[PDB]
Amino acid sequence: EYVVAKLDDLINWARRSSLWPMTFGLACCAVEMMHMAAPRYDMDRFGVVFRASPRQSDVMIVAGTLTNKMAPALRKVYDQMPEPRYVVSMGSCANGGGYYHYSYSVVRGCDRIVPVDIYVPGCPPTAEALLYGILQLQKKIKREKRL
Amino acid sequence: LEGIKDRVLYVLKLYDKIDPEKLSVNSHFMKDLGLDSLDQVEIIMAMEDEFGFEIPDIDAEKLMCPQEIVDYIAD
Amino acid sequence: NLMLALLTNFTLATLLVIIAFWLPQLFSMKFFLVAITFLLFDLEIALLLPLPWASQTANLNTMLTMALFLIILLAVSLAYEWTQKGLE
Amino acid sequence: MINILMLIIPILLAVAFLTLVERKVLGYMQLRKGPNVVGPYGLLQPIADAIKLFIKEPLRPATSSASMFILAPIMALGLALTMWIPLPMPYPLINMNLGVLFMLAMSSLAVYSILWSGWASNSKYALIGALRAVAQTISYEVTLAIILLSVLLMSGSFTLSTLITTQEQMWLILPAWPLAMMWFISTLAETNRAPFDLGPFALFFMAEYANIIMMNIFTAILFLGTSHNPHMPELYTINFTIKSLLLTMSFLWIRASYPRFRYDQLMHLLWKNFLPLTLALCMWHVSLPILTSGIP
Amino acid sequence: TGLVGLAVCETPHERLKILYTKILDVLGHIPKNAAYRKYTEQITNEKLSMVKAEPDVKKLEERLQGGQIEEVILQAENELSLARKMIQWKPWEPLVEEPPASQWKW
Amino acid sequence: VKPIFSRDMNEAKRRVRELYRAWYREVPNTVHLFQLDISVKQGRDKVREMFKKNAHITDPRVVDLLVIKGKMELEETIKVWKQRTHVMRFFHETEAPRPKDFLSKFYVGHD
Amino acid sequence: RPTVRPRNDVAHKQLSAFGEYVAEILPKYVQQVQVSCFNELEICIHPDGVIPVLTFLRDHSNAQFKSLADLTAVDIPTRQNRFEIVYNLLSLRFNSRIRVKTYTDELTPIESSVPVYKAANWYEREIWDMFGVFFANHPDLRRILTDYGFEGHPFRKDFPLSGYVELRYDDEVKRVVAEPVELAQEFRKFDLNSPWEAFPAYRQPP
Amino acid sequence: TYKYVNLREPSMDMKSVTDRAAQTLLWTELIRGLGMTLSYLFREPATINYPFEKGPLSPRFRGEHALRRYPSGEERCIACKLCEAVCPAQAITIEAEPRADGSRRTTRYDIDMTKCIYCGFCQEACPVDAIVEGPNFEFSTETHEELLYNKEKLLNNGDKWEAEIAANIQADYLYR
Ligand SMILES: NC(=O)c1ccc[n+]([C@@H]2O[C@H](COP(=O)([O-])OP(=O)(O)OC[C@H]3O[C@@H](n4cnc5c(N)ncnc54)[C@H](OP(=O)(O)O)[C@@H]3O)[C@@H](O)[C@H]2O)c1
Ligand code: SF4
Ligand code: SF4
Ligand code: SF4
Repeated sequence: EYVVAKLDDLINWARRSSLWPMTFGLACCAVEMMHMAAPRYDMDRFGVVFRASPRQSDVMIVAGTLTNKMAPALRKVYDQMPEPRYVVSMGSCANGGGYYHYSYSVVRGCDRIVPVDIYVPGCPPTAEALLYGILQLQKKIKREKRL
Repeated sequence: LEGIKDRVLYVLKLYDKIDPEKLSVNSHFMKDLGLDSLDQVEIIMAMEDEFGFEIPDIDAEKLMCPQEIVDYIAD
Repeated sequence: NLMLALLTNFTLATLLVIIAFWLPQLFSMKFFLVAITFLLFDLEIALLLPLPWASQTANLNTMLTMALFLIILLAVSLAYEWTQKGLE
Repeated sequence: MINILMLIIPILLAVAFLTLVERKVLGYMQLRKGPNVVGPYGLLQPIADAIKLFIKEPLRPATSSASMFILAPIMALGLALTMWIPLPMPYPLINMNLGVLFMLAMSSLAVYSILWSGWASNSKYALIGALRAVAQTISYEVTLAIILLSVLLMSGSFTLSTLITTQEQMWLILPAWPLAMMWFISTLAETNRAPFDLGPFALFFMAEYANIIMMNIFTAILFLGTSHNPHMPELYTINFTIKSLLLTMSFLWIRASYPRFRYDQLMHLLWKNFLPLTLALCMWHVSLPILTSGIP
Repeated sequence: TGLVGLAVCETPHERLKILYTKILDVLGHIPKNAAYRKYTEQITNEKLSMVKAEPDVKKLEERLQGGQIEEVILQAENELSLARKMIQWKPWEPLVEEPPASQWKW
Repeated sequence: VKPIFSRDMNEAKRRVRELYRAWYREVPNTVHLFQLDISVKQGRDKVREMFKKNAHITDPRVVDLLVIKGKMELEETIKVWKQRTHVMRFFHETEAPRPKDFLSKFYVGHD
Repeated sequence: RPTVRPRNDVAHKQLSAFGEYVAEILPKYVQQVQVSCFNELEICIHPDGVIPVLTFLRDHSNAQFKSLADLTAVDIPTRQNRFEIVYNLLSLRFNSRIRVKTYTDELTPIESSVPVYKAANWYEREIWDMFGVFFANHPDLRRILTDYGFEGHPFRKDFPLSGYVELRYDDEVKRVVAEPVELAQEFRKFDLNSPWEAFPAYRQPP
Repeated sequence: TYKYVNLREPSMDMKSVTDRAAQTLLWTELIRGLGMTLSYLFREPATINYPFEKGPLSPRFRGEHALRRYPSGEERCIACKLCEAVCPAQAITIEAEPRADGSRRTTRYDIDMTKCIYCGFCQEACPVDAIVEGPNFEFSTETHEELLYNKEKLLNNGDKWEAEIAANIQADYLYR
């Protein structure tokens, strides 16, 4: 009864410890995503590892703008991901097309392709604000599989 | 050529959007059978693969009847 | 025992595979020339392997001329690899 | 026979606790902070990676060909752990009749671990890159056998216990000056990802990092020694660990400091350039016990 | 000494003189009434006089080029191709093509 | 004449015929190499309905431009290009689809 | 003027010499209209011969341009002839910028600039993409900035900014990404156009 | 201007050839390259852990939108559609109605965070200084609906940041 409730938090602590994100270089946002590696603002080995890889990674960060050419391309990456997967839409383009939006080529929302759990609103998403996205992800993991 | 009309008629009758008994020998595919400008010539392309010979664009315009197609098939 | 030591490592290695498997529920022929040369050199290594363990009872003067001889021809085989090997 | 379990369980912990060293020591090289949030200094993270990948992380195979893919990690982990048995240490577990021949044999069979993984995927897209990764390991094993023999021909038989006794006053780095430089480079070819780089996927990490410690220890036997002392096992145990740890820092040094050498020019460093150099030193090491009396 | 470009800096004089004398004859084959022949000839004759007066001096190369003889030789090499294309396709000699529709202002 | 385009009146019609054969041979090939999707027979029916909308022919200038476009959107399969059953799919999968009637469209109320 | 004026005209008369020099050849085949304003030169060219104009300025004894670098196109529906392909050319030895324009409607094919300039073929693909202008005797005419399953030409002023196929759902089908859905959010059409004429001399009599 | 990247044969004869050969025979420069990271390891790293330490900023910084008000009550936004037309993303929407009797200040006021590329243009175009960009980082949602700002309300809830905004605007009048 007591052991059942405490063991569930231990599995959730494993994802609270480390999260491996996908390095998508599809944006100006991606340069701010490279500022996560930049020593001044770091989640590197605090949780984030820049090894990425399409299969081994648990998190995938959709960096900024997505076109109709990349719409089938990013979808097949999501299928290759393991079952505990979290998608962060870092940047205003990823949230619903910050710029462009009404344009012909840019896909609105990202959720029309891949479902999003954590939204980051910032165009140049400041590394200070980017640190919230990973910290909120760790906080959001509370309870998984009761029965 | 001997035994050429039998090989072409078997493939033409088996194909879709064509009458099995109403249209056979001498009758034109575009005039007598009842087919479109692109649809009639498309049936001739399927017969070329079965026989084992490539047909040019210039010779395809003149040919329409299976009796006329048998003479063009010989090389 | 060597048999007891070897089998303990493999049986624990098999058990680690089952943990991940059972618990959760919800072209170019230029590569070939490199591979062949590996085999042909290692056989010359196999002939040159006994050297530290062999040279204990046998005469040194008879061995010296023969021991270097295998290494010389092992360099001649590499000298044939300089006369156009390829883009690799 | 309980000592075998006392050479797998603390060894699996050593591969686990590498994750701290592999990104904190590498971290200060890159002026970044490594593990800090998870533990007091991040000591809770290495064991946390095990709970993440083993239990909860599920499988999605490409084709799963009956026996394979669920056999390749057994060959990967099994061959990496069996390499610990012939090791001389202060005292070896079940000492072989010939030492270094067992060491070279299980490393040459460790090539299969990256071979069966290439056969696991049905696609042609993966196997071309997989064979390229085999070429990185298979080529350097030619020279690895040569540089081994030159050290052995200087002093001692194949037995690893005799290699400690021959290093009584001075290290083997000084007589084998160009040969010691070779062992810094040649060992990095076996999936270290410093000169060249290519559930069950997590098990490969536990096997590949295990070989990194293995090459660090094996270099500290062939070239390092300082003292033996049979009466005092206390003095040898502490002094051996510090020497091996300094070589572990140099393994992570190449990973951070230096870019990849290209696959084509990896075959220009070796074969074109290293193989004429190693054999010329091998020619020199044949003459050494004949020129001056040096036979075990 | 070598030029920065891919074209090799070869010590060759009168090489510029041959190519500049060759192009003058090609211009006097088909166009005669056209202004293309009348204007290009007087520039080439002005340049040829500088080569004859100055013997292998860097100041001669500095005149209307200032990137050594290798850059000036490239200007003569494509001059024969430009003259032959102008002789083949009539444009300079004949003018009879239709005028555009009356619109220009945005 | 002006402007050239590629062919003059009658020659433009036979360029469509050459284009039709090249695309007819690819629809059986784009099942095993690509994906099963729907059907081989249904894929060939998608060809005929595409050319019916294009069937007008008043000037060779319009016809010639359709050949160049026809050797591009239907070429997106021959030389092996990435689509992943999303690009080059012409038929609507999620279409309602609407009908043209004064009883069907007026009941839903549109425009 | 101290802050009001950018630069005084001094090289304007020097650049006007080019407006005479090329016009001294006087082809109806090539020349037509020569416009020069704000230290820049603009030439428009008759559709029949574009390649002979591009072989000129390349090499040449008087002026050496060589680089026919940047290539644009103008969409305008006011004229009877629609499109206007604009070449931007730069000289390294001479240090000057000249412009080459085309006046034709070019729904009918136009002559390619590939044999004269190597990088021109990549720009020629963009004009066929955005505007829909075919280049005759062109090697490899492939779509770059447009989608693989895209209908029409994305830039033309005849159709809206949102388009016809733009929204891509996933929903019911397991793998197939949707296309036929057309609805998007409302782009607010601004009617901001100031009363009174902005500048004198630019006014044309009806 | 010319600077030249080419060395043009560093080795000539005997002494200059041997040292250029020594770096290729063994390593030397790799050991010299090893020493670059060696001293770089010892010097203190500049690292900021976010839940405790905070990074450097400025008096003028743009984050999440919040509309300010007068010291004695009253909404500062006057409803112009000025900021609506300047907005390059068209994130801001405004529909205005008369407030009870006399006063005419807003009704509909939605700023999309699905849009908005963050310019400070709406801060600049505003004559009354209603939208002032406050030092904000914390914004994370589960849905688009929770992310896009409603009819003022949540924008008026920027009172928690308006104390900082009032301090920041004191460094803004007569710019810096
Ligand atoms: N092909 C067929 O099998 C077939 C044939 C003929 C008719 N049908 C009909 O079609 C339907 C198919 O549905 P399905 O079997 O695909 O559904 P399902 O996979 O069983 O999914 C139902 C979901 O609802 C939740 N749920 C249902 N009852 C619950 C309860 N009492 N307490 C808590 N959670 C509950 C479950 O969550 P948890 O897992 O978290 O509890 C489960 O994820 C059936 O209702 C059947 O009548 C099916
Ligand atoms: S949100 Fe801003 S920074 Fe990010 S991709 Fe879009 S425009 Fe670039
Ligand atoms: S925010 Fe300022 S500019 Fe915009 S409507 Fe309100 S008062 Fe006018
Ligand atoms: S910051 Fe720019 S994009 Fe955002 S609401 Fe203001 S004007 Fe619009």
